[PDB]
Amino acid sequence: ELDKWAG
Amino acid sequence: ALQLTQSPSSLSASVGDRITITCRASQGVTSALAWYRQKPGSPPQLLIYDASSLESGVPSRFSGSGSGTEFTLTISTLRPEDFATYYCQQLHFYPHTFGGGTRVDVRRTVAAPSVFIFPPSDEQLKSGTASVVCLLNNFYPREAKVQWKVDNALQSGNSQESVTEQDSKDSTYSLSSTLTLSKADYEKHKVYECEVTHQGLSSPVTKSFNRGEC
Amino acid sequence: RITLKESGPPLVKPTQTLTLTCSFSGFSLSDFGVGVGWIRQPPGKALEWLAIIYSDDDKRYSPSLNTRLTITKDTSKNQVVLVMTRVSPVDTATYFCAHRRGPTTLFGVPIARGPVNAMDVWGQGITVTISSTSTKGPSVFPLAPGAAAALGCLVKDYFPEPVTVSWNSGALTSGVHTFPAVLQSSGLYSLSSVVTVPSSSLQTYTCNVNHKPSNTKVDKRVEPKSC
Repeated sequence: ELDKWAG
Repeated sequence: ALQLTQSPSSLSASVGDRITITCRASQGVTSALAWYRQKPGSPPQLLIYDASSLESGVPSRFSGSGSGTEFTLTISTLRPEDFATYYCQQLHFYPHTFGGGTRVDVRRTVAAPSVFIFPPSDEQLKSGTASVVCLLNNFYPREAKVQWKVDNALQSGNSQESVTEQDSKDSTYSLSSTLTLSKADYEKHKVYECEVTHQGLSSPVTKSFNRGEC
Repeated sequence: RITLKESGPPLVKPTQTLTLTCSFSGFSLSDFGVGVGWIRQPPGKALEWLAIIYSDDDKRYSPSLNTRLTITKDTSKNQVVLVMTRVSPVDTATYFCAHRRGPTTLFGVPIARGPVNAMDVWGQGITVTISSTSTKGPSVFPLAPGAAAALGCLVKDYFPEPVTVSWNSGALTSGVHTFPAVLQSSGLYSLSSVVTVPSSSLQTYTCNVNHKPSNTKVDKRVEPKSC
C-alpha cells in the first residue's frame, strides 16, 4: 500500500 | 511487490571521473527516493533525499535527479572515499524497497586469473570428508564464474566461494571456491575439474586432476 | 546531533526468538511524524527493509517477514524494539535501525514532506549469527600445488568467528590472500588462506592459525607433496 506521508 | 533495479550493478572508475548510477522502479514512486553510499564495514550514509535534495553536510559533487520511474545519482568528480557501494531506496510504497546496489571500484587493466586446483589432503580424507578447492588469483574485473565438474558431471549446490576485497596495490581480486563431498562420493569418481570464465580469458580455462593418480 | 545504536545477542540458535533494541538520542519518538525503522544486510548481500514505527504509533512490516516480526517503542526510554521469532540461518545479517524525519513544520504547521523521503541517520549496525553450533576449533589442512606457484591452508569447521591466520609467523605477507569465511550449512565456518610465490621459492611455508574462542593454535607447514 501507500507510504505514510504520501497520499 | 515494487521492483527497484540499479544499473550498472558494478562499475570501475578512477579518481576524478564523473560517474552516474541509475535506478528504475517498476511503478512510479513520485519523488520519494533516496540515495546512499556505504563504505565497507560502515552503515549506509544518506547522500540525497526526495530524489534530488542534497543532504546536509554531504559534499556538492553528489547530485541526484529524476522522478516517477527513473532516477540517477551522479558524482561529478570521484574522490577516493567514493569507491564504495551505492544504494537507492524507494519510500512511496510499503515495503520501502532498496535497489540491489552498485559497487564502484578502482579501474585497472583487465587481468585474467591465475587458476589453481587443490585436491583434498589425505589427512582430511581420513576424517571422511573431501574438500576440493579452486583458486582464482589476482584478476580484474571482479566478475568471474567457476563451474565444478566431476567425471564431466556439472556440479551444483555443493560448493561455496568467497572473494577478497579489491587489493589496495594491485586493484585485483582473488576468489576461492570449495567443492565439498563425502569421502565415499569422492572415491567414486576420477576427474575433478574447476572451469573458469572471465573477461580476461579468451575462452574458459580448466584446471583439473585425476583422483588417486600417483 | 542524532545518534542510534543497536544492541542484542550476537549469536542465536535456529527456532529461537531474537530481540533487538535500538537506543537513540537527539530526538524523541514523541516528536511529530518521526519514524525509526530496521534494515538488515546478510554478509555480502544488499540491504533489506524490515519494518518501521512512527511516533503516532503506526507500524508497518515487510510482507515477507510479517508473521515473524513485532516492532514496538518505549518513548520514555528512547528505544525501539524489534522482535523476530523462529529465526533460521538465513536470518544471519547485520541489523541496522535508522531515523526517519517527519515533515518540516512552521509554527507547528506541516509545510514540507520532502524530508521524510529517506532514512537520514543510521546506527553502526549489530552483527547477528544464527547457528545451532557450539564453540569449536578448526581442523587445518594443507593446500598444495606468471609462473607463480600457490599453496595454502584450509581452516575448516570452526565456530564462531573470527580466526586469525598469518604465514611464517608474520614474515610472509606479499602474495598472501586470506579469504572471508563462509558459514556452511552445518553451521560451522570455513576459510582458506593461500599464498603465491615465484615457482622457484618452493624457502619454507607455514600457516599460523589461531581461533581464540576455542583456544586452538595450530602451525601447519605446507610443502609440494611427493614425499
